Amino acid sequence: TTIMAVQFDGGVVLGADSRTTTGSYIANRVTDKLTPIHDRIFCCRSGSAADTQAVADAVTYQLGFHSIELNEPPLVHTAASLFKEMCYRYREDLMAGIIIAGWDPQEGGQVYSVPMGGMMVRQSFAIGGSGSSYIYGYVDATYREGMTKEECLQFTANALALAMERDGSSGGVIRLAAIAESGVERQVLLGDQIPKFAVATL
Amino acid sequence: SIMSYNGGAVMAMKGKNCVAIAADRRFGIQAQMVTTDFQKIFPMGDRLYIGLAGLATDVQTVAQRLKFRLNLYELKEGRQIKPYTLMSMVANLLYEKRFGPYYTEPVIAGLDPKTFKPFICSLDLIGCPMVTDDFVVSGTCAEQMYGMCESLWEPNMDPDHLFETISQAMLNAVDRDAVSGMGVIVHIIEKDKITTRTLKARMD
Amino acid sequence: FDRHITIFSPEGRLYQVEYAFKAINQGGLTSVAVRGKDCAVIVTQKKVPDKLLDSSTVTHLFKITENIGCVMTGMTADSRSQVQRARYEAANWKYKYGYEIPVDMLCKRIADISQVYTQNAEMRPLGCCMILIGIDEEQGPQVYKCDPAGYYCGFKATAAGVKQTESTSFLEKKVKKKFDWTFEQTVETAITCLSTVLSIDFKPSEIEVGVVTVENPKFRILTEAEIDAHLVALAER
Amino acid sequence: TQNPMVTGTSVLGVKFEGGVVIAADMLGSYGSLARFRNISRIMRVNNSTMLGASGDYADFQYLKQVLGQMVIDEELLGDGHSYSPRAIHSWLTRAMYSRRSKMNPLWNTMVIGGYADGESFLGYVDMLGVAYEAPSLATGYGAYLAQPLLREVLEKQPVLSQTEARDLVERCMRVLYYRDARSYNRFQIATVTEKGVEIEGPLSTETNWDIAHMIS
Amino acid sequence: RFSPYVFNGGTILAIAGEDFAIVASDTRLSEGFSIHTRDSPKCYKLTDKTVIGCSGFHGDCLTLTKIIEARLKMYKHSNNKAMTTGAIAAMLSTILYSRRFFPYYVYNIIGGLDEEGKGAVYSFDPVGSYQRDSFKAGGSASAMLQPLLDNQVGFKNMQNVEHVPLSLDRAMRLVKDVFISAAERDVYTGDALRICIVTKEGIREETVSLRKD
Amino acid sequence: LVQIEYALAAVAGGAPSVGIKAANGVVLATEKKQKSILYDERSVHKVEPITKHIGLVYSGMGPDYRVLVHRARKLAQQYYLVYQEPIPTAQLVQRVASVMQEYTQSGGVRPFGVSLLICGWNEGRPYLFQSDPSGAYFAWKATAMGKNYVNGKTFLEKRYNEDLELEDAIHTAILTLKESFEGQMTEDNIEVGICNEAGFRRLTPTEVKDYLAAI
Amino acid sequence: MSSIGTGYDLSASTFSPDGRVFQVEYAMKAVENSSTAIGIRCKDGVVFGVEKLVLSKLYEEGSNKRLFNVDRHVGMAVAGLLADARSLADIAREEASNFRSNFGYNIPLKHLADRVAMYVHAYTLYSAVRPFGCSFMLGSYSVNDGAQLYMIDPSGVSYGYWGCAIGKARQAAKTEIEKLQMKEMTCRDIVKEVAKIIYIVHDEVKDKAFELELSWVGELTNGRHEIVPKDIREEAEKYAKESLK
Repeated sequence: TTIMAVQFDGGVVLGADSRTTTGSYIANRVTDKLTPIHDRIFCCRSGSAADTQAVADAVTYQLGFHSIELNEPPLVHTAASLFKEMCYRYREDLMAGIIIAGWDPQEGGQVYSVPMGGMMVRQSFAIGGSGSSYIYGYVDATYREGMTKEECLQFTANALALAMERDGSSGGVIRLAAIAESGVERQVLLGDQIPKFAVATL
Repeated sequence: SIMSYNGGAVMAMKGKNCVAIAADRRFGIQAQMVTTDFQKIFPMGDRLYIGLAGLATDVQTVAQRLKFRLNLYELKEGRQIKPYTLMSMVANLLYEKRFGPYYTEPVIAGLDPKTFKPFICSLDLIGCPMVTDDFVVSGTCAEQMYGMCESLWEPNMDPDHLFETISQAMLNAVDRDAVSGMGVIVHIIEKDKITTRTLKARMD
Repeated sequence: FDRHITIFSPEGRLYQVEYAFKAINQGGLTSVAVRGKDCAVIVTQKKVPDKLLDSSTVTHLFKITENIGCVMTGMTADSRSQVQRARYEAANWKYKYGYEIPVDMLCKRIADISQVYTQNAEMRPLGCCMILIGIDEEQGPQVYKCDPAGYYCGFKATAAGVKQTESTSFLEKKVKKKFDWTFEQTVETAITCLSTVLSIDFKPSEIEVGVVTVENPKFRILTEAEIDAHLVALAER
Repeated sequence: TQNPMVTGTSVLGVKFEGGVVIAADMLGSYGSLARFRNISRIMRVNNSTMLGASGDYADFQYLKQVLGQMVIDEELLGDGHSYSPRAIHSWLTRAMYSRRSKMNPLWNTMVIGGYADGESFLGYVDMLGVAYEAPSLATGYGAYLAQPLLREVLEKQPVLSQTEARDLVERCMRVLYYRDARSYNRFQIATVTEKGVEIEGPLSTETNWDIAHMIS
Repeated sequence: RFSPYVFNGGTILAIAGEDFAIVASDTRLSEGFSIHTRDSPKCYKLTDKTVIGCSGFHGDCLTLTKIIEARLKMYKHSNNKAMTTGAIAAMLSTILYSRRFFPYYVYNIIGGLDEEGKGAVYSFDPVGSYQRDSFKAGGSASAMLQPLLDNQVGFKNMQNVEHVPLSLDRAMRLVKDVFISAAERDVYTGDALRICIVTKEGIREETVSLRKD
Repeated sequence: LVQIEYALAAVAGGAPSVGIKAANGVVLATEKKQKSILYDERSVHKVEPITKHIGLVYSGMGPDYRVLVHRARKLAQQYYLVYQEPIPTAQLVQRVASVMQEYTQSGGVRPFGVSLLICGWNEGRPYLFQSDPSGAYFAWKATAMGKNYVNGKTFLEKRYNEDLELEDAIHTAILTLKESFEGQMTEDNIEVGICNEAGFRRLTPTEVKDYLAAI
Repeated sequence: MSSIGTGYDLSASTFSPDGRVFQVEYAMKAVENSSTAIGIRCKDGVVFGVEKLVLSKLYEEGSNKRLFNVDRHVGMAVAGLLADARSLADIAREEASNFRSNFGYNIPLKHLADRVAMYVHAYTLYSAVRPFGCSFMLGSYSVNDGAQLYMIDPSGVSYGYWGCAIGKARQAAKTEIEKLQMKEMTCRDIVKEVAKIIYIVHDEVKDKAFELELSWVGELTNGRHEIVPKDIREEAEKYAKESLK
């Protein structure tokens, strides 16, 4: 599992792998870990799959009901706060690391981390999962202030390719999603579309 | 193990238009034999018996609460219970205690009260029904009973060959288990009669 | 006390349930829903009596989900409460059952809630009318209306409010004559019906139109320029 | 919280003549991983109370939520009554002891600094409910590595100026950067005086590494 | 696993007299090998005749003194009089035993005056067993102080000694001596000695410097 | 109670429902007139399945009716959880009439203004039952409900015989409604459900139309 | 006029034969026996004004505050019955608190007003409770949504208002707010106008002493609802005294 979301100017780019492991058996190799919470707010699910699907469905419920009452698009910080309240209230029953990323008219493109324990913090880029550990140095070296949409898609694709390469829990295809005002563009990177890197042979 | 605390060995075998249910007769607390006439097959109708092996207190508790629920059913409904419906009743009763479970594994042997078709089934301790057409066994000598029944069961037996088959199965099966035995009682259930025999078994 | 609470009269009637329909007429406002071939509109009037009031907040057209809308007629706080309950039941259907609630199932649910008001004596019937529109995935446009009695039905067209009976007579002469359909005619039929029985020759700041179409099932609340685009097209013929 | 996840390290605090100054580095670590590097571990409670916290940062965000809503709900009345720093300290002692007694602690260790009625307040509360007040506080490894420097200065000179206390806090943060492996070279310094609570930051330490060449 | 207790050190001491009760304690709050503060007295004025000494886990000590103060006010509301020393003793026995199964890790010594004007010392275990003593040391160095108090206040293991009643000045000398001797050898004991003297005139309260290690 | 007789007054004001127990099945025809042409008659149903083998119909008050449709279906499936056997029709009528009796004993509520015609097929044998708002239930050969049920109950008593087939019982259940229809019924303004050995089903209006053409 | 004795007007759980709930109407008639609170939203804020009657010279000159801070960005001007109005102040205050605790930001006006109008409505259909005898204005400002002014009556209906008036002289106050270009004025002109409109509709020969209470929220308070400075208040007092002449 490696999940990733990067804020840019105008919206956010989200990314995830597709590998779900039962121990060291790949139970699902095309997992959609990018969950549409509302129309322009997605989450990235890492951790226990039952926990993340339960909390994502419950925040989807509460957030859609909130948006119909308020007759407005919801805030990304509102969905992130609902994940925070659910993941902190049941932090001893849940093993769920969430990255909330989306766009809203009030505050632009936003990325929030809700890791295990249930805290919430806004970030420019967030990484999570068991494979994000292998790309902390890469994303610290590579993230530049003010990248564009295509540059953030390429940055997310490269970092997820690296994490899939080193983690055994990570693998599969790269599922990208870029959320802006015009809507959500999603894409799947598979095979040669996943950025290859050379193994230092000889 | 909680099941092997008292011993217990019940099987039910299907014949042509007849079923046979048979149980051992030892009540023992662990190694010590206490009585040799413990009831492990209770009547649940005219042509419908349940046999219970396992922990003897849960044999009694499950049989008494099943007789409770069954008498209320057969008075509220105005019919004798179908043996499949009895199986579902026992399965509900055992699955209500899913995390606090009755340490007994029933076998049900009977004829349909309207069709006289032979029914056998057996359940686990939390109520998974398991209908077969040849034999069901349950108890601390399960594998001995599987060997004897898988060898000796042949289809379409009259109640005499059914008696001989379930009798040799029970006797030679419980004579290779320590905490079972001390007698075997055998109920042959036909359309027109119930035959009940106790066997010359080893008493050690 | 046989006419104060919801218990039966000696001829089998519920008088508080009868008086809730009188309470619907207290609002002074008439709503009309008609249904087309691939569309279903709701039109109510938007009488704003106080001129230093924010007219963008006076509305009887309510979004229930993205695909289901709603016109309310009757006691206004009762209407907002029944709207909040419909929004709850829609979201909870989507949560528990994994798909968007049908219009008949939501209207049946709200009528099932209203029956409880008609049967327990400690609370009154909730004196207002809900008309739900929305596009069914298999049946097309659906127009459903639940009353304070707990009845609901599906409607080729319907009306709710003060001039309900004359609007019903108008639409009943209308739908046995033509099979009214198309996007334009169905707004025409629901604007003409309201206009004929109110007899006041609309300007677009005075009514409000809510639509669903099969081509885009999102419940839309019409812009005042779009009610102009229907009223000018209707007012020269 | 039976198991803390993203923790914050030492929070300092010292009274000076005219207020209290507290500091906390801006790092929340998951185990050893310096994962969250720009998080503020110092709360402004109200005009006269500030609060820095160690331990689990989700629990501190909970206490920020609850205590900030208490400050809001108090200021809605407009009745001229404010929560004192001692009142925030006592409420928080009751909260941490009450969570302790249910065997569900808030995994925090908190420094409540304050200044009301011309009197400085500095208060320690940890996850068991052990509360006290002192002229200098230090949680985590600050109780080992910073509280010596703090208490030796407060032994020689009981009454510090704001500049002396600020320099002493910076100096202890430099020590904690050298010797504490969960610390970080980016910290906020919060001050409460008569002028209210000001939170300054991010501040860095001046590193010295001359002993790295003294190995031969 | 979460541990709901910590031993914060601290030694307390009360001595009864003919017309006085002296309750004393060190002021060091400790944890492990650290010192939280050096000014945290463990004696608490409850009424104008009663001082409680609390040592052990300091969170329970704080909570328990706040409960005792609230129960004093509830008593004075429902009964229109302040509590006696024996009534606070019996009440605290009930308070401590109500928490039998998740105890207050607190060593309580109540020292004060009874209703005939004489000094009264009550010594409690963490679950509320008490008795009235002539003197009692509790807490961190109780096993150190209590033999010397058995020697000098109790007049035990002495032959041909005169059994004079203990005056206030000599009992103050004994309190200061025993806490110097405990500050030497107990590492949790030190930094000051707060001494509360309960007399007929009220409660006066003194402090004496001890070692800082 | 007086509210039980006043609840029966709301039943006798309701639309006619007729149910006839044939030899190989049970019909349940009702009156379903729309008040105007504006109402989609396809939408709401009066004949209603409870199980795959039990259906029912009513006279009186429809919203009261749906409350017991929902609770008959719950009692039926909680029987099926316990026994894994479809519920007997008579057992289900005991359960439902116990529910319908509960709202007469408790104060602060009124009785149901609805009377149910529960049909069924279990153990190769049809059943016709009527549950009254009191909570009392009666087994029937044939009966009427609603508006002029008395005249229907003596129209049925003249045309009922025991060696009657299900198709002929559909024919004489349409006639019992037609004795009180007031204005030319069609396949869109009545509603018939039948039990037989194949289970309960509500007849499609194309299938009601041919039965009406046979009359 | 004429009384009714059949008893349709004794519980809120009962309709009349012409379809009215008279207990709600009698609660709304309790509001029009109370002094006038006005509320005007402008280009950059909402301004509240209450003629708080002083029916003993012994009170503390600021007792019985009919202006409320229900959240730090929302304020509440009440008319009608004070004890019911303080109950609803606590309800609106708790509802704002619970919204922030659950969703993480300030409660929107139009959502606070709806969630409190639902409480007021839920006390209008039971026999065990009575309707509230207070109507009240909620007024907020923030940056994203602008000025927001809703009023909630005893019936439970909440509408948006550019100006609003609740109380016994509400109608002539609607008149003199209707003589005013509130959509273009700033908050500091609306306070002068609020003070003079309160001083016009105050009949001194029936109720003879009062204290004018003002509260604003807007750009000039950074979207915080406050009482407003005594200097600005007494300038509005002097403009209202001189304006009346």
